[PDB]
Amino acid sequence: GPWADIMQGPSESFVDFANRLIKAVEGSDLPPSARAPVIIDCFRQKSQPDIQQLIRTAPSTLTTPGEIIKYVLDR
Amino acid sequence: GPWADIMQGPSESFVDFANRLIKAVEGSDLPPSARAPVIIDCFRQKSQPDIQQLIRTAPSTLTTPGEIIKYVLDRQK
Repeated sequence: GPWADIMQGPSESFVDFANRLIKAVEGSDLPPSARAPVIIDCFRQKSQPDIQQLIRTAPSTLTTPGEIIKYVLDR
Repeated sequence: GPWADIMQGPSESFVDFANRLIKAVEGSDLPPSARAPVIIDCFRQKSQPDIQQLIRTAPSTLTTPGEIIKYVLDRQK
């Protein structure tokens, strides 16, 4: 898919990474109901390694992208 | 998408529900890499309400449908 080579660059902020990813996911042919899960999955597997680890520790109640973004920024 | 009306019936096992969901998701035109995220999101949204609660407390390291299925079976056991 068109968001698939998107990964957080070594000097890229999590915000800027997130924006690129959300734009590419939303601009794709995915059904809308698939966007947020695809987005969160990409946060988990495509982020900088310390962010991937940060994300691993996050309550699984957090199921919107906004909440994961807020969770990462608060640390 | 074609999996969007699939919900766990009041006398349907979680395994049987999961199996219909997985089949609908696999035969769709979702990118393969979107299947696991979508299936798990459907488990969260469309399962029987006690299964949903069970899943609410599952570790977020359990990211394959298969692991969630095992976790639900292990927790009812």
